[PDB]
Amino acid sequence: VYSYTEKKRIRKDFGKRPQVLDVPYLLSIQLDSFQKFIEQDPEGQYGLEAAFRSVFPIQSYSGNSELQYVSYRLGEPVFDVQECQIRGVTYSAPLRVKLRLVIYEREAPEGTVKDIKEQEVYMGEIPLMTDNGTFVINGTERVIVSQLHRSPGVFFDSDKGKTHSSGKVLYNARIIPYRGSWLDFEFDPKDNLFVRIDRRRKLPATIILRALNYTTEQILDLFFEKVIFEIKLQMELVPERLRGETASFDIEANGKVYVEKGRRITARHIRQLEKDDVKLIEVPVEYIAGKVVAKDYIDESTGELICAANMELSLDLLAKLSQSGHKRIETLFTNDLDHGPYISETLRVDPTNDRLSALVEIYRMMRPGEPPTREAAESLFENLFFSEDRYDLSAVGRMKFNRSLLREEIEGSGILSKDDIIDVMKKLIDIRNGKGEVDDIDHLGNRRIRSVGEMAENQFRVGLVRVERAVKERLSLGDLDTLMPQDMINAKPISAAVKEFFGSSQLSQFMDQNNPLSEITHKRRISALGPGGLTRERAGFEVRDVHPTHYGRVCPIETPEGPNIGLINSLSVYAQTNEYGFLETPYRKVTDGVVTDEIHYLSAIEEGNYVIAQANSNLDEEGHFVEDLVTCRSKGESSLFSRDQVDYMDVSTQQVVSVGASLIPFLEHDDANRALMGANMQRQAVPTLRADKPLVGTGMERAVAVDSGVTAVAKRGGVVQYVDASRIVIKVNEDEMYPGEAGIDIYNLTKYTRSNQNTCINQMPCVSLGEPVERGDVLADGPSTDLGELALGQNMRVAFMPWNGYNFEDSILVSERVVQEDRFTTIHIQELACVSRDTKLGPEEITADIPNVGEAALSKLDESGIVYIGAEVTGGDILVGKVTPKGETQLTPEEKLLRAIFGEKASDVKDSSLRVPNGVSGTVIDVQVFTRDGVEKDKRALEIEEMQLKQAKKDLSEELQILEAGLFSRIRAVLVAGGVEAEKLDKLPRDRWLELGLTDEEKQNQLEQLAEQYDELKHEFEKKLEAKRRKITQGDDLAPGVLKIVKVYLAVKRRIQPGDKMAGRHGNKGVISKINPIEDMPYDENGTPVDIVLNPLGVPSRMNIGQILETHLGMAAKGIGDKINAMLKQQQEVAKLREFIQRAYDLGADVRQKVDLSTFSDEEVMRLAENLRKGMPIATPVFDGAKEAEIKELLKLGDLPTSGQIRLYDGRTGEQFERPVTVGYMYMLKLNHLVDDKMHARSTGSYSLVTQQPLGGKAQFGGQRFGEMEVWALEAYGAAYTLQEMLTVKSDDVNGRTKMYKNIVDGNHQMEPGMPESFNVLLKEIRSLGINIELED
Amino acid sequence: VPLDGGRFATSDLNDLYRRVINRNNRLKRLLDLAAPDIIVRNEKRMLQEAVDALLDNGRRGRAITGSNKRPLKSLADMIKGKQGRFRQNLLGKRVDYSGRSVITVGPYLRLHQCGLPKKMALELFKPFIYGKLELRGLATTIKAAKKMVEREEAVVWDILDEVIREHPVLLNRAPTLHRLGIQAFEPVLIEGKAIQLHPLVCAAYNADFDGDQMAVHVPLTLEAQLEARALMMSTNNILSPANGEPIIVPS
Amino acid sequence: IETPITANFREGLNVLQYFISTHGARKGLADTALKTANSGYLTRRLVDVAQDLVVTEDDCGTHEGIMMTPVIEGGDVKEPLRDRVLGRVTAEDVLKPGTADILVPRNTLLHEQWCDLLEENSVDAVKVRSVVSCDTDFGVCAHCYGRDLAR
Amino acid sequence: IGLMKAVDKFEYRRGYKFSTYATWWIRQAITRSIADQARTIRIPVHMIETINKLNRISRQMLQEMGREPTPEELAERMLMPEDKIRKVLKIAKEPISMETPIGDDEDSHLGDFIEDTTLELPLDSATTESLRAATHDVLAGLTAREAKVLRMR
Amino acid sequence: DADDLMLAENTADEDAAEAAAQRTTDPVRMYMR
Ligand SMILES: CCC[C@@H](C)[C@H]1CC[C@H]2[C@@H]3[C@H](O)C[C@@H]4C[C@H](O)CC[C@]4(C)[C@H]3C[C@H](O)[C@]12C
Ligand SMILES: CCC[C@@H](C)[C@H]1CC[C@H]2[C@@H]3[C@H](O)C[C@@H]4C[C@H](O)CC[C@]4(C)[C@H]3C[C@H](O)[C@]12C
Ligand SMILES: CCC[C@@H](C)[C@H]1CC[C@H]2[C@@H]3[C@H](O)C[C@@H]4C[C@H](O)CC[C@]4(C)[C@H]3C[C@H](O)[C@]12C
Ligand SMILES: [Mg+2]
Ligand SMILES: [Zn+2]
Repeated sequence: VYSYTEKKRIRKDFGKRPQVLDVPYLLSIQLDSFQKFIEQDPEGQYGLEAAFRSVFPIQSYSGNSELQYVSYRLGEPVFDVQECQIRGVTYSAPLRVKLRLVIYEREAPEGTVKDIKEQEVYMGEIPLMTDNGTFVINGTERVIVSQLHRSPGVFFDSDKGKTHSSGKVLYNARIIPYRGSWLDFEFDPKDNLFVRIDRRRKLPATIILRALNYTTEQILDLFFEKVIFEIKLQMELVPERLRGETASFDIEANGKVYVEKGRRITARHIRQLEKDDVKLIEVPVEYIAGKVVAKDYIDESTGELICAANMELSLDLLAKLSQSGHKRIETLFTNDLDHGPYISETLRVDPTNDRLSALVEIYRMMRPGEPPTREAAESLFENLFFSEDRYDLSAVGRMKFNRSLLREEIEGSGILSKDDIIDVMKKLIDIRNGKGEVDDIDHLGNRRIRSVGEMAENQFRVGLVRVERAVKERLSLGDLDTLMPQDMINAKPISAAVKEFFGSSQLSQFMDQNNPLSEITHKRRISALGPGGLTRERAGFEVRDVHPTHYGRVCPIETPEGPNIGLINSLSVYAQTNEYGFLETPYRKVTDGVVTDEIHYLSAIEEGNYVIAQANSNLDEEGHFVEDLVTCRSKGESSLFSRDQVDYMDVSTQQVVSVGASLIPFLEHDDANRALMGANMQRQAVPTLRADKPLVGTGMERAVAVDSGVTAVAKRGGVVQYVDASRIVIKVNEDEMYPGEAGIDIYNLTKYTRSNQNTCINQMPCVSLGEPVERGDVLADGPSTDLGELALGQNMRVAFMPWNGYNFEDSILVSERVVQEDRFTTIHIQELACVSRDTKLGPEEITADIPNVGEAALSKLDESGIVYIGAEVTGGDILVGKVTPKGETQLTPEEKLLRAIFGEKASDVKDSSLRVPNGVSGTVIDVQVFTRDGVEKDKRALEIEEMQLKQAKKDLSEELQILEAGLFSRIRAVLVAGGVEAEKLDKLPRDRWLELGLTDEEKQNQLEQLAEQYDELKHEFEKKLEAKRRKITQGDDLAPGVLKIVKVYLAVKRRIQPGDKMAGRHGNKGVISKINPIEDMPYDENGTPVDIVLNPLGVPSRMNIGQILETHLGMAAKGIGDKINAMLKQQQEVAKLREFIQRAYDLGADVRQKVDLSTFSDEEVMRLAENLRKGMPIATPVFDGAKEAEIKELLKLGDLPTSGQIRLYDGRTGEQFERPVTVGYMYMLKLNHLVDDKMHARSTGSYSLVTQQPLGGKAQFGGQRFGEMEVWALEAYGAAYTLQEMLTVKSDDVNGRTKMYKNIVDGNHQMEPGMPESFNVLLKEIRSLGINIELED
Repeated sequence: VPLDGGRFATSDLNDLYRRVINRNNRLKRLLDLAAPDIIVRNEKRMLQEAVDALLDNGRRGRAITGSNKRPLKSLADMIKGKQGRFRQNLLGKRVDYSGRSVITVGPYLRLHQCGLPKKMALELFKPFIYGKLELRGLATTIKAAKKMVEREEAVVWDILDEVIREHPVLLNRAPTLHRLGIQAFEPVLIEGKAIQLHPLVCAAYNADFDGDQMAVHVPLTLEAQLEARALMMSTNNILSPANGEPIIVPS
Repeated sequence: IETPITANFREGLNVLQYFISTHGARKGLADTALKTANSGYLTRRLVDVAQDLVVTEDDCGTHEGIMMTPVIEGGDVKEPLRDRVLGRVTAEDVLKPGTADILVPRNTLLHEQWCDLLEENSVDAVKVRSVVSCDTDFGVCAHCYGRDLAR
Repeated sequence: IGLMKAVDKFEYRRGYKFSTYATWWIRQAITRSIADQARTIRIPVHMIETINKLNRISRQMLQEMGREPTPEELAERMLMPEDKIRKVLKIAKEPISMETPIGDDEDSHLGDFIEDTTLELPLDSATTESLRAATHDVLAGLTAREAKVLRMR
Repeated sequence: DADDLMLAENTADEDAAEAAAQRTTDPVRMYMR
């Protein structure tokens, strides 16, 4: 069966490979994160609960009073989303938390409490997320993009000898907490271990061990093994240890023989020694001369330390120890190659001998220039780590920390302990000695995703700790009674962090609203920049590159090209975030032999230790792999594996690409550069007047369109009971009506609203009266959607041939009938505001009487001085008339004479009115006025308020009466049984439905409850109506000093013209060069012209031959459509129509799709055929597209040639072009780079203040920057005069430029160059120092 | 300087001068009270620090910051750097009588001429049109000429065509790598809003027609016009200056 | 990588081959950006060092110069004498290879005709005036430079 | 400075431990100095106190009522004509640094977008010169005595 | 802190003799001392 919205127009689907997992909800990261942020979590670990638990309760010094946290809630927002957008205010909810203050008494620190005071305190407003994933911050719609940051834990890296010519590699271990300090270890070229807290001055590592109260003997015990001796002078031999020996003495066991001197000990010698059970040997005294004593060995006779631990053991020391009775000694076992000595050398360099000295050195390191205090140093050390208030190793941090050190406890403390540091040091030593491997910093198993619901929590916690410190300081003094827990808290400290994060942050940016695709792809975007993340100045390479771990998680293609390329990525289609924030992707599990149907979401690190078969792998009808060997990707590489040793399989062929790159048909045939460009450009298409579905698509259009949120999707099934250009009323089915509901839903459509890019956001219904619907069906397709499918461009008939140099480099030649039919005409809505302020000389006024206006420009203004709604204005017309008082303005002599002669008075008021910008021409569609609370509300404002109140009352009344109709219908339905009245029921009036007599049964109770519900509706309606009248008729909170504002909205309609930029989906962009008459375009033998002519020379170099395949397949699809259209015009019975459509819907080699028309009623078949008369839509999945043979077969089904090339004639002369050319249908886009937004010219204008140069930008009417390279170019020529006039007269020669202007308007082209202003400013600035720079004559 | 509303904008030098003057006046006051030498020594150290910050901030110690928590710009900072008077404003600056727009093909042109939109040509040559209108008697004063060009009457376009007759314009593309990135052409007035560029010159500019833009400047003086005609014309530069080979080859 | 992409674009690439292609393309874009960054710095330094050189004389009268001969990297010749000598000024008489008489007297700008004459007589060494051996103070002379190359 | 003033005005008859007769002078001096040399556009002392009182009342009102205090409510709670409140709220705050990076595209500063509003347009200068020429032409078309009188007046 | 910054500035001098041959400078630390 097919969906009702989908059986109107079924898209023929190639794509042999079957589908097992449905595409998920695209923008789910945002919604899940923010839902977690604001949510009552019983075991507080998410969102606001976690922050409150972490901070509160706050204890004052000596514990006299305690401030406790109880609960929190969010009040309902005062303004809804639309009113926030109109009013230019944030959409947010106020946070109210129940605090409780308890005061203690002497002798009862925790016993009886003097008093407890509960109160709700309001601390800030938190912005709320809209149901699509956006925030309304100041009327504008923002998006907060996720962040990819290196996760906390412990990471072992090296420098692979880059900095050393010796080629040695210096390993280093770093510990990164979620918040705290970076305890960093490292090696030294001399194999001296070092530690650098917070990347400060380096210190020997062992210091910290002493700072943890460790003695030298304990250190050597931890990090080293030991050997022993007995006395004469017998040694207990361990065969394994002597892996390399014989340098001094081979062996002496049992006397006779075990091995000879000189020859190096081999494995056979060890085998013989272990077989013989060698446990005692004799060695020469000199052999021990090179060993190092392990522990302390004092002269027991005299109680004198002969040799401290870790000291070279010499023969004289041997004699002294023997005299002391030390018949046994411990020496640190260390073989140079494997068990190298590294801590011992650090001890040799150790400038400390006890805890106090180490603490003093640490104290000096952390805070220099301070006196080392015995009490302060220990406190600083114990506070740096080991404290819950200054150091947090998060749950993900702890998980990765334990996993890296190969432990079994996933959970643990967030604060470092001695065991952790010892284990990290031992791990680093193991890595250096040759066991283990270093970590990879680009592995997506080491990088984590932060999302808005976590960054907001972090900022809120920052504010909360600030307020906690403030309240602690406040409690430190006084601690009097009658101090409620509400005078110590001010909202502003907490609200500042939140509103700064949401308002001015790196990761919080205006949404892209070109089309649904741009919004969808902006919401699911990942950024490596932002706070806590690297910067473009020093980021790559080797982090901008694509890693093998991105497969299935981050898109390889879609990335911006420019300064930040590879630092901003796009989430793949099926990618999902782990519980800890790591991207994961789904794989269909494979049992012994069968490819089961249950998916497991595997992560980067977890994925390495399996072998995953490819998605494009043939499977039998039972589920077995057909091929004996299957190509699958192992740990890092891909190769052939036996059919019986695969344990996972890819879930789809589009699993690797993002949504933007999965909308390109024939992506396999496009070069990677061109695919990247094509995705980036496809994000920029401008919606046109009428939407046009792609004739060749990939099947991802409907998902993007529905999940984008631009459509109106039914929430429950029913029957369309009312349709209109502005609303849809659906009558729900009985099966989903709920007990006490009327069962009617109302969808109100968005009509001609402005987007962030100054485009049009218009929804229009695509249903009709009496049409059934089911939940999930689209009811009103928004901008750039067609019956529920994304439709960014138009299907143009294109030919690939040169044609006279009008498509020379990348230019496009467009027909004049593409402009007659308004196919690329777009509507742009722009806002203009006219703010009147109270100036020093008096207030400004908005009036229709303006000084020195000839009454020609005042026609469109109404009596109040504001343009009429619906008026058509052009550049220079006045929209709002304003006047500003001015000063005396002494009149020059001659002007005084002119006034005397003609007796004219002074205006006394300026003309600072709002007028349409030059070059624009549109119609006024909306005017809205904002006025301060204490003003008069000129007639126009009162009229606008009257109409707004009428609209509000009408909306509420229509709601109430439609719901009354539904309720009374349901009551009448219920009145069919249990005391049924049929003929007499309708006699009495409807108001008496509530007072109907019925048997003493539950049905009468139900009717009474419904009547009470209707009364509740009445009461709610009246209350809401009064509140809405109050809300409409009130003042406004404008800036300080502004009396009122008037905003005018112009709807401009832009037609395509030479200079506009067009593009396809394959990275083939161009600029229109000519609009050619219809009778000049090339035509075929049936007389049909060609819409667009493209240059074939563009295809070979840019190896994107997916456009040629798209053109062939579009030709085939339009041929099928033309055949259907011909059969439909000739009035042929439904039998042949059905037979042909069925024949066309089953082509190809074992395609997955199967549509059977025998189950379609004649009405359904005719509607389908009428929707297919412009071409049969075709779906070509990303890496599972249509084969060329299938394209040839589909061309052959129509009567077209299978070559894809026809014979064309020249319109100008009628002679046929030789060597036939390729014509077809290609999907063309109109990118948002319009020539009328880019043409800029300047003769003279306004100049900057401090430096008298022309202003910059098109908005300011600025000039062109003439840089240093252009100066070099003019010096390469001998153009000294051009250079001089560009340096002085044209830029900042204040009195030379007016002379030049006067000379030009006097017919004399000569300049007096003078000296620029910048040099004078430079002289004054150099002189403002002590220097004396002058201009000698 | 006052901004719109009750707000102001000020340079960082006002803060530094205020600090210097405050500390100097405080020291002068302090030397009359006969304070302990500790206080006067501290005051003199502070005065030295403030004068140091004024002359050059962030060179001896820590840079003094403002309310925005950014380091204040000093006198030295206003001279050095890529954003100083020596580089940002003295060797390259914004210019009058200039425009920019997107470029199209125009394959019908001759090697020495380009296509200039009528609107851009009207805006760039306004003083010339005023002079011509006054000279020919169509307008009485310069205000009448202004109103005539603002209404875009019929005579205005004939006057514009007369002004443009033999008046080169310099076309330039942003990455000016060699001297052939600026060339002088003769305008031909066209409809639309895109500049038509002769195909054979594209290689000199390294320009393609997939969205590129060009800037147009108009020489003013007689000397500048003659230099554009005799030195920078496009029919004078047909050989590369790096070698002798032509740079006007069909592409 | 040992195993190559065995498919063209007429045929399609599968997912792994396309992944490798992406590896290549990203690096290509980054390298382009870096090259554009470096080539501007080099030009800026080159202009700074040699900005004030100007032709400020017609002939310094010097009799010295460089000895131009074709460049040979072991085997074949990759730059004939015509490329290296066209448009320069001879510093000494170009005696015929037979040592008979002067073929090109002196101070004669070698245009195409003179180069053809030299090629016909098969001379492989000339003495051409050069900028690095100019006697002019504060600038260069027109004879020690050569010809414009653009006019 | 305040301590040096106290030490000169301190007597041991009262018995106040210096740390009680001195803190007052220190606080007074510091507060007055902050009120005299802390902002570029100097605000008198009494107006600084008024602003601080208004801020404290606004904080109390915000915490109590929950949403915000309006100028009418501020005037009611603060006993002012409701025009003084607006005037005090209209104080110019603190000037924006003219180097605040605002371009975000080429390290542009806020000071690059402020225009010189006192410059005379080049067309107005030409108009003035043309008017002078026209007056000179016309005034030569009447008897010399009339021209002299008109130029004299 | 300032001494570290001063030493770093001196080191960058070479990228010579004076720097090779070459308290806290904070006005507040000296006042405290
Ligand atoms: C039997 C089908 C019922 C349905 C067709 C009837 C019952 C109630 C009617 C609507 C309501 O009255 C409210 C509005 C009244 C306006 O005047 C016209 C529009 C408006 C939506 C009406 C259109 C339509 O007529 C409705 C939906
Ligand atoms: C990163 C760039 C910051 C810059 C864009 C932001 C930061 C602070 C903003 C200004 C201040 O609010 C003060 C004024 C307030 C007026 O109401 C509107 C103008 C005004 C100058 C503001 C415009 C702009 O919004 C500013 C400059
Ligand atoms: C994205 C960059 C924004 C920039 C183009 C916009 C945003 C805020 C604008 C400035 C502020 O409003 C403050 C002043 C207001 C005056 O009225 C005109 C000058 C003034 C500097 C404005 C010029 C410019 O328009 C600014 C810098
Ligand atoms: Mg280009
Ligand atoms: Zn010379």
